[PDB]
Amino acid sequence: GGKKKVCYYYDGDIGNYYYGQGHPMKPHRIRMTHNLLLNYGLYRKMEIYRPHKATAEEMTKYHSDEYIKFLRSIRPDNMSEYSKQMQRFNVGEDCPVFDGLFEFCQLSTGGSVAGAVKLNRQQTDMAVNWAGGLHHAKKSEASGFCYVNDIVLAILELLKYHQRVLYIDIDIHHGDGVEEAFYTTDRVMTVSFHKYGEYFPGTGDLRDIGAGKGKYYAVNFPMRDGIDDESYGQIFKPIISKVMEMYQPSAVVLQCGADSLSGDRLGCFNLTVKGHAKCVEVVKTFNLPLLMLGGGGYTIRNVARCWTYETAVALDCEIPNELPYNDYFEYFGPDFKLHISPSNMTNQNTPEYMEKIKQRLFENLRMLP
Ligand SMILES: [NH3+][C@H](CCc1ccccc1)C(=O)N1CCCC1
Ligand SMILES: [Ca+2]
Ligand code: NA
Ligand SMILES: [Zn+2]
Repeated sequence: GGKKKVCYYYDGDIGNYYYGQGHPMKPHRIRMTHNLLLNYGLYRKMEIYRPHKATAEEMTKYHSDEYIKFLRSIRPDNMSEYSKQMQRFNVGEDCPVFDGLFEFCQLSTGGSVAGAVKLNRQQTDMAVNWAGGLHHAKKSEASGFCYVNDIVLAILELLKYHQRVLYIDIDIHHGDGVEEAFYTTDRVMTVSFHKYGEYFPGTGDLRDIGAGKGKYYAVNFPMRDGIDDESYGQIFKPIISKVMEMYQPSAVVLQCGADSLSGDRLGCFNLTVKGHAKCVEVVKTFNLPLLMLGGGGYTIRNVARCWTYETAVALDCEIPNELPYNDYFEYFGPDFKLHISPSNMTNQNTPEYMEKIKQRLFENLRMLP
């Protein structure tokens, strides 16, 4: 038990990176989050750090030299000279070239790796990097609005001092890049809950369980549209409890993508902020070194609410439902409250479906040593 020491990573410049006209990914949401939680007074209870800019050396602990050289070189003014490389590395459409792209990667990654170092040094219990969580980036390829996989880099940092690391992903999308990086090792178990079926990235079937020494160390919980707080709560705690019991990790990384909330512009789930944050509460109870990361999230008022509340949860600090005045106060109308209501959308995940998938995953977890 007990309240935990929390270190939080933020760079004020993050909100100025712009993916381009009409692109749904808005780094500004991280600044909105920051401003809201400062206005609730949460800075009084945690240490706030500005991350360093991760170097090419740091990024090539996972990514290829050629891919990182390309990301460090490509700019809107020289794009026409790089048309071949852009296609090779899947940059230029979903993952656009924007001003300051590499610096955005460096700040996103720096927070996650800095948090992992702090955890390794036993100087904090929890580290938070809401600018992180870019779970789709691959060794030599951008994907899913992600360029550099800060998560994989942070886990590699943790593996210097931790024999077994658990990765949990509650973003609505499958954490495919993290899963791929660790698919053939038992030193990282990856557990993703996600919408599955005619949905990005197309991976994360129940039957994808890892390979080689990593067989049984990837866990995928495929879901349908409309999952609600009750349905999610009923499987998350039992799955994570069984994973904790069987895998016995010494550190945890939790990707908290807010695109699994009700009303998300790109998502199709029906979780409230309380339902999402219940996941952070469950993981926190195991009293392991914990790195909490961001992720997707497209209805930006709800992203700010979600990550503010989850910061409060990390701190065991009760905050009022009445939102404090802040620099983005108009974004939180018409109610100006912290918590959200679910919609009346149909939950396609029947209780029987949820129990059945849970039972199939428990069968796989029985195969751990
Ligand atoms: N979870 C992913 C986005 C990952 C991400 C990218 C950049 C910064 C932070 C998090 C998502 O929502 N996507 C929508 C379709 C393509 C991927
Ligand atoms: Ca997920
Ligand atoms: Na693995
Ligand atoms: Zn997502």
